[PDB]
Amino acid sequence: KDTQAMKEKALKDVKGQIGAPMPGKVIDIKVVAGAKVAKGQPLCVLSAMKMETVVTSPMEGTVRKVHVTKDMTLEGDDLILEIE
Amino acid sequence: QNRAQKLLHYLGHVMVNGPTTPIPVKASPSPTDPVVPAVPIGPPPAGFRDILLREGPEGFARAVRNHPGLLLMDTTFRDAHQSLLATRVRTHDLKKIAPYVAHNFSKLFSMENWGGATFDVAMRFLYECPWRRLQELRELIPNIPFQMLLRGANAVGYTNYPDNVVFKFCEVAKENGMDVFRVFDSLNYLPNMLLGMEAAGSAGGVVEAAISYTGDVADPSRTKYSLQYYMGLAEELVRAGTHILCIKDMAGLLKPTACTMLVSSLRDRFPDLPLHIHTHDTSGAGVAAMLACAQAGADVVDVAADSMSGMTSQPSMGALVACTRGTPLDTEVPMERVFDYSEYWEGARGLYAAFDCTATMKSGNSDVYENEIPGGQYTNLHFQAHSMGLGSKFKEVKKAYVEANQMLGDLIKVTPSSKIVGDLAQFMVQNGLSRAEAEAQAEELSFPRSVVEFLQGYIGVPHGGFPEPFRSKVLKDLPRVEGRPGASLPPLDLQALEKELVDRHGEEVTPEDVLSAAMYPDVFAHFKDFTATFGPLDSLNTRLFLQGPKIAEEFEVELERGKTLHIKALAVSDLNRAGQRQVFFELNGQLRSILVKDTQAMKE
Amino acid sequence: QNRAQKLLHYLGHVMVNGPTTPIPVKASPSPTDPVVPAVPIGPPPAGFRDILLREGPEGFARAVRNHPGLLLMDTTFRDAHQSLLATRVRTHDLKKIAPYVAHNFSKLFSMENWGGATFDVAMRFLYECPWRRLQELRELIPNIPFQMLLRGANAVGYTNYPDNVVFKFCEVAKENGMDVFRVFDSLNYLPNMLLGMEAAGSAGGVVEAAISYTGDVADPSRTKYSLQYYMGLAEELVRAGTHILCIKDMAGLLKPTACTMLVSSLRDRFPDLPLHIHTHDTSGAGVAAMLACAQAGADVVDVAADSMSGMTSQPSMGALVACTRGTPLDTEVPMERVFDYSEYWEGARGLYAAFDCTATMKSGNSDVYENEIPGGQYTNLHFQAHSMGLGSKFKEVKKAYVEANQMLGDLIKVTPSSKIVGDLAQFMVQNGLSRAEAEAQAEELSFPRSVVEFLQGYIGVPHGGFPEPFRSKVLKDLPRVEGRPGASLPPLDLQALEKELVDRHGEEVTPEDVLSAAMYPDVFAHFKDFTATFGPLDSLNTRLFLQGPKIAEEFEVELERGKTLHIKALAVSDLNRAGQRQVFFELNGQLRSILVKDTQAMKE
Amino acid sequence: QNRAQKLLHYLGHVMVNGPTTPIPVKASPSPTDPVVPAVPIGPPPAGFRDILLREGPEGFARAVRNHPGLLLMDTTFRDAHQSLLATRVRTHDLKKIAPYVAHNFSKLFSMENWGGATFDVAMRFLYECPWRRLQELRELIPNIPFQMLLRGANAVGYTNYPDNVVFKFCEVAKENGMDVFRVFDSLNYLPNMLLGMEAAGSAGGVVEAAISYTGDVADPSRTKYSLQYYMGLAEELVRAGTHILCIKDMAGLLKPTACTMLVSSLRDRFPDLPLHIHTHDTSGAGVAAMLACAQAGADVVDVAADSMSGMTSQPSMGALVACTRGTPLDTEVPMERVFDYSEYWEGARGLYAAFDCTATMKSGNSDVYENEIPGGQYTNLHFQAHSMGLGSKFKEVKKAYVEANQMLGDLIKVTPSSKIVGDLAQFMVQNGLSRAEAEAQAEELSFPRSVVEFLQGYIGVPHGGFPEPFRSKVLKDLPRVEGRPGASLPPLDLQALEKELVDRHGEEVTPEDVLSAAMYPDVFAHFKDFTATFGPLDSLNTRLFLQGPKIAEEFEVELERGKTLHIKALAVSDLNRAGQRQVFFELNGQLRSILVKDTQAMKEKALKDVKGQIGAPMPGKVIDIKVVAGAKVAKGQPLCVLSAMKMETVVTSPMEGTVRKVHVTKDMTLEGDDLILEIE
Ligand SMILES: *C(=O)CCCC[C@@H]1SC[C@@H]2NC(=O)N[C@@H]21
Ligand SMILES: [Mn+2]
Ligand SMILES: [Mn+2]
Ligand SMILES: [Mn+2]
Repeated sequence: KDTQAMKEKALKDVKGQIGAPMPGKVIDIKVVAGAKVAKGQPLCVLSAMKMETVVTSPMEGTVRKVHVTKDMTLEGDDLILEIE
Repeated sequence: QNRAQKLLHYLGHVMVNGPTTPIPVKASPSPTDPVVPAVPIGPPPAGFRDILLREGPEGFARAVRNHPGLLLMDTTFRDAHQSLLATRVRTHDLKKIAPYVAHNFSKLFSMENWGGATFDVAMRFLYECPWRRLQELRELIPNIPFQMLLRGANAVGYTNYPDNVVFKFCEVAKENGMDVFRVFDSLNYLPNMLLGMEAAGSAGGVVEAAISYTGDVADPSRTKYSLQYYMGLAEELVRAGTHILCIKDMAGLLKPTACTMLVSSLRDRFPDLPLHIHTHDTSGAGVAAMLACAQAGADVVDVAADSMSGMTSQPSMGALVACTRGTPLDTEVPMERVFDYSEYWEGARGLYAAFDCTATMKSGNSDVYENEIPGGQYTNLHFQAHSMGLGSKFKEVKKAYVEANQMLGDLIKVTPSSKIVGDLAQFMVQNGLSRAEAEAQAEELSFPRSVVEFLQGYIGVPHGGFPEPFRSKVLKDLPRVEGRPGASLPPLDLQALEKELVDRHGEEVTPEDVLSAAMYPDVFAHFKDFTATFGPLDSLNTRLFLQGPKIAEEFEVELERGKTLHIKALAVSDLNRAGQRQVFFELNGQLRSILVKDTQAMKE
Repeated sequence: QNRAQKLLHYLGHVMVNGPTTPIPVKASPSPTDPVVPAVPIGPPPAGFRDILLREGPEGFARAVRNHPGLLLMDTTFRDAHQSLLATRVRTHDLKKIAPYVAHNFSKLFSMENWGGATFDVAMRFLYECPWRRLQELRELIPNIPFQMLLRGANAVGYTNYPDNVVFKFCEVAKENGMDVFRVFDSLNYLPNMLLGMEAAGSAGGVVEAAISYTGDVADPSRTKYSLQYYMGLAEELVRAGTHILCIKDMAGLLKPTACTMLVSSLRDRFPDLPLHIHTHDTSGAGVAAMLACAQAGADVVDVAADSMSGMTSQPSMGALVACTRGTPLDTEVPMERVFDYSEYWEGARGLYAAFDCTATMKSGNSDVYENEIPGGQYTNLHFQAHSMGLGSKFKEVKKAYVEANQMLGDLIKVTPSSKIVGDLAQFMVQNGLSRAEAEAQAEELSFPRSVVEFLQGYIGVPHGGFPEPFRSKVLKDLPRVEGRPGASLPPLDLQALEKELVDRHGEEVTPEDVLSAAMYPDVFAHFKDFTATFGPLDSLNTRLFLQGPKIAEEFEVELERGKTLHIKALAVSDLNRAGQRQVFFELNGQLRSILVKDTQAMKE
Repeated sequence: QNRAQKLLHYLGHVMVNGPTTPIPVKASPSPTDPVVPAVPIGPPPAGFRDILLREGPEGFARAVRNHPGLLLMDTTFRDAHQSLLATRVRTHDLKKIAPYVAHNFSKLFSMENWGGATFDVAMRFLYECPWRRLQELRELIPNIPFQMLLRGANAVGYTNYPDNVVFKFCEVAKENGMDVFRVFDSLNYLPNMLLGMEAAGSAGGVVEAAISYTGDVADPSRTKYSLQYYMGLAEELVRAGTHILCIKDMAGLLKPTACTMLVSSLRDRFPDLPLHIHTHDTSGAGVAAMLACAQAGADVVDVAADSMSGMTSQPSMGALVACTRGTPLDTEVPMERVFDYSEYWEGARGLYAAFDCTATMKSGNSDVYENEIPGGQYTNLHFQAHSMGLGSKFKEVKKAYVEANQMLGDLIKVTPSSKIVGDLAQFMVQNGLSRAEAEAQAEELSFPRSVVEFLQGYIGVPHGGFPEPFRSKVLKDLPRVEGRPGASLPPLDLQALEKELVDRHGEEVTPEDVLSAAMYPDVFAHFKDFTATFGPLDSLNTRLFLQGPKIAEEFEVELERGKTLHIKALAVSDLNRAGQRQVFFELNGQLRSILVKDTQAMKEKALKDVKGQIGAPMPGKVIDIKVVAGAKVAKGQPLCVLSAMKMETVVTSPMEGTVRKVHVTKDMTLEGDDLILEIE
């Protein structure tokens, strides 16, 4: 673990998690941290090269926490949400 | 003291923060200057302007119809870069080759160098005055006629404005030295075209009514946009009085057999009416299609300099010239002349790497026949998918474009109809919606702005009507536009608007600025606002403009009004208290500095 | 695990030192995987090869003539990438869409997939056996005829070969799946193309004699490569007994009327003969030209997938399929399949960004009519000529490529003729010599090898001979040829090479290798040395082959079916005393590292 | 002001090329400035110089002798920093507390502030005039006597100078404010001392003859340098007519009993004679040894400011003052004053981090008892073994030093003799020669320059003699010096040297200068040439002098009698092709730029066209060498086979005749027009 460079974000990989498929700005705070997410519900909206994207879901259960803010730069896999 | 100051503050602001304008592809302006050929001193040879001003539009028209061999129009100064380089070409780079065109292309039917998106972006992304471009070119080319593209009822833009605005726009355009007005409407809505034609006509200057082309004429099993549709449309326009009739094929959907079928029929019906034809090369058949047009007896065809041609551009100027040597159809245009012209543009295009479509697009694509996306659009939507995405997200968008099209009634797709269908397309892919799913849920989905406005009547009436299964559900009784939008739309106070702009902008308001404000209220505000801070930027070369100078190289500024600034950029300091850097210049042998804020105290 | 140690060794070598082969344009292969369409199981539809196999070349010739409508050769597997991507396309990528081509293109006359520069480049740069490529695509495409480009006596090289080698080359090619041998000679020198013809005849392949085309047949004043010039040559080839006659337009010089002239006066001079017409699109007349050939009753035309066509390549297969619908000439190739094939090739094309000509060349150019530079060569000069000292004012290269033409007796510029003209101009570049300061300053100077060798008659006699006063002083006592190079050339001892190769380049070696080593003595040497060090890389993914793995990024590489290697690159160490870096990998969950040599840092 | 430009050209040269002086430790100065205690506005209290001026040296020595309690001489301004900070302390920093010492330290016997290493170090490294420093300090300290260290015949350099120049040195030194001349000779060699004494004598200053100390006088078994040895030597110097007598313990070798034994006995043979004892603290026995001297009745003791004491410097002032109170020895110096004096120096020291010996030396070392390296040498040799090399290679240097000392016949080691021993030690290690092995080979060894000059007697005759079987077969054919060197050395002109200084360095040349050029011909030359380019820099504060200004930092500077200069460094550009950088300053709010040269970037195959020579036709690898290197050629005959890729060029020649040399052999890539052959 790099403590020295733990002062950040996150890109949370393989297991059932929510990241950015497109590199863009963060616009939305749709779901509450701890709210019911049944069907394929929108959660987040990105904006790139004159574009806008709707962040998918196909996952059942409850949201852990939002990691994104507003007007946030997003890098790669990144940290939008977390479902269990 | 301010003038070179604002100029050094601009050049400084670039060096420290980078281009002030959006840089879509992350590449740098080419380091090698464009080769301008030698040009004879004195007057250019007789053109067609020498016959227009004297004999009048109807005489010009006659001379054109009588000219045995094939005539051409150069689109390099407009439609060409509007498709290949995002309309970014600046007045500076246009002027450098204007003299060469006057002296060597006297034989051109006309020269498209204005209208379409040039007006819009010159002010939005270039901070050049679109009118200044017009007059300065006009002063450098007396002999060849100037053609512009007029979006029928709305002049320049994508939304119908009051009728006086269009009628005055043309008056002024003509007085500033525009000759041929190519007038079209996205829907082929005859009332919207007539509006344009009248505004152009009554302003003096040649009226070229442009029929927008969709479908395939040589395919009889397609009945909506059939030969009998276009004939009849063309009937109505000729009856309404055209100087030159144009077939406008914005998407490159015009095949050879479909050509000679249509051109033969227009020649059938009107033996002595000048036919001007325009295509794009997206399908890879442009040259063949124009040669088929020429042979069926069309008078004029459009081309761009080889090095600014192909793909979503016009067919190669050289190809058209070459293929008619030793033919009754001969262009009589000397090939050396096209070589040197094309080689100028090879250099100029170089300067515009940041906007070059060949970042993503390496060739044309015959699938236009399926998707019907116009050249210009194809480039933008292509870039949007390949650039940020993973390549094959484009297949989905255009197969949703196809659906949006027949969803909205099977439309003719030019500006703004293509924006409308494209806006419906990108809507259906933000939410994984079938044509069948989306129109079964048409009642509530709350579609985008331009779609609801289209379905209301804001751009007029499509041939065939509106899709009434689908459209009523979207609208939930909103105020649908009755007749032609123009008349039922009170006139805009040009007098009032004059004074309105003055109390903040000043006494330095020419009547041209007014029409600019009338067309684009906001981007003209932001244009002057920028010009207020940095001065007129259209005198610099494009490398300097786009990327600023580089440390240690002396360069002279072609600053107008007869005074030359010698500048050598020396050094930028590192950041201070107030998150800025200090830029060091030599200015006419004097040591000078200014402060520019680094946008990094802006980033945390 | 020792076959995998070598793989790791290669992947480290790329990671440390950049790509092994010269990469001209400093760009990366795209991160997007090319889209391959789904294909139905079981056999493909029956193609022309079934008529060939069951009826011999004689029947195939007849069947092609009897097919009323226009037949096509897809050229994407060879010429298209030789022109646009410096012949770099690896087998891996060809093999992928091969099942698709098999199932969806049975209607093709043939597919060009071998010979030309692909032989040299495959071994020299791609470290692949070209014989493998042929056999492996053969197993995947049983129904479409394969087509080669053989340089006559020049074979797949740059100078003339002993008869026994050229003959033997065609035999084993036949036995590896070669169906059609397209035969041409750079100088149109009759005896030389008669050699390659019988050597192709003996093998039992379809013999396609090709007249190389220079000049303008439609131009009366050009009294060197006249309409009658070609007519004379054709009569001889038909009388020599070719199965199919081809016109090879290497530089894209055919204009629509020049086609109409030549193919009609050929059809009307040999009613029974299949006419195969080949062109490049560098001038932008390619489609129109080819459509004129079809109209004048050409049996077959050459095209390339849309995304691999245009500019210096072949004409769009989309366009000829499209422009031919609803016409006697209908190709009957479905448009939806043309889209898919092209779409795959866009994906593939991106993997080759570093070799893509469009980084410097953004369009075709009409000035081929001036510089007569062939498709392939118009790429390999400012994109290339990087090896000899880059490009710097390329205009001057060309304007002396034009002088070089007249300088060597005004020639048919193909391979290896054009190479010799392309070695003389580059020579004049770095030595800064004008044509006037060369014809006289001839004896007191030393030109390249290719020039000296051509002048003494190594690759044949040009039409009208050499330009004597110049020819004399270059050669100065050097021995001249005596007629047909092959005639007076001693046969190469192929059995003594056999035992050499076995004693040297590994033990058990194939007869194909003998023919590689014959064609290219030490390009084969360097190739066998490489694979011995690094193993067989043809199995490897292209992005993987060209730039290596992404650090931390897990991937799969199956060393040809059988086994699955899950690999992940981990880190690269600092430099050790011996100038090496250690490189760490995960191999099937197991930690593995190698010692590689850092080129840059190795100079002690 | 062309001399504002000269200031800037220097400041720019620093911040482009880094610390312009040799910078031994990779460290920068403190971002803090020394605390100067508040001072009274009037004239200072009357000190000893008032007595000296009124009574002469003979009177002054009486006043010293009669003072009941102990008198101190502060060495912070000279010896302290010579040991601790490679003598690097500049006039600027000394001037700052000059007013403070004047007012608060009137009781001091004298105040060592000149001579020894300061003379060349000022010019050689600090680029300032040592006379200017003396002069300026004299206007600042009217009341305390000044003291210098004078190396007898070697005056202020490292060998014997012509008689006349040594006398004239003392005259102009005296004339400048120099009161007390401490006069020693590295070998306690009387003639050289008498010379030094009558140089200072006839110049009018207080003469302090100084016996150099080695061995252990308390140790009966060590006969060579006995209490008798030293006793016989003082008696000579007293006969010669000294004012004060000094014991110079340069290595810190003096322990309590030995002091008690020596000073008490010197008090016996000379009842009322002022005894001035000087030691170094490098064995850790400095304070104690001095208290012993106090008790045995010494009149003056040498100390340094606390923050400049311990280790190889003098003993702590604070300690002697503290351990002396409430006794007849009492210095009567208030502790508050000592604290404050030291606190300034704690801060000043901080500026000299680049030169602080403490970077590798954190303690004294009792092994001085075995090796006997004087204070200054110890630390300026210890550094040499932990800095440019690492660690224990100093051990062997010390082991060789011990051996070298006895090789040269057991010597009193001070400058220059100590330098000699250290030069022979370095030599023996520099090529692995053990003592006995060096002895046998000395016949043809070729030793250092200073060692062979010594054995000729350029520096004189040591007590005992020259270790004989050695001396003879080193020199073998070289002139020796009999007796005193200065005796044969012709009186050096000082007016034909004046003419040259008028020539090389313009008209405005003082006589002070003359003696410097006499002392250090080449150091003075390099000195005067620096102050030509960059002007006088003795006015900058030390952080600015050594390190340059920080970017954006707004700072103040005055140039000797000229008004204030507000300055800001703004930026320093990239490199132009000439290898220069442009440096931008805000001068007086006005923007100014300077071109300066980048040293670090100053240290940054042939073609022949229009001649009979032959250049390569294309850029290519050489696969064949055809013509034998220098042989005949014919009409159009192949010479070289070149190959880039797919392109080859068989190199021909119409030029006939002989061939010169062959340039390239085999392999590596050759450029476009590159070197192949000449033909006659
Ligand atoms: C070398 O690496 C491959 C040869 C590339 C040159 C090609 S071969 C075919 C074209 N004709 C010619 O003379 N040069 C082009
Ligand atoms: Mn258009
Ligand atoms: Mn070809
Ligand atoms: Mn001392």
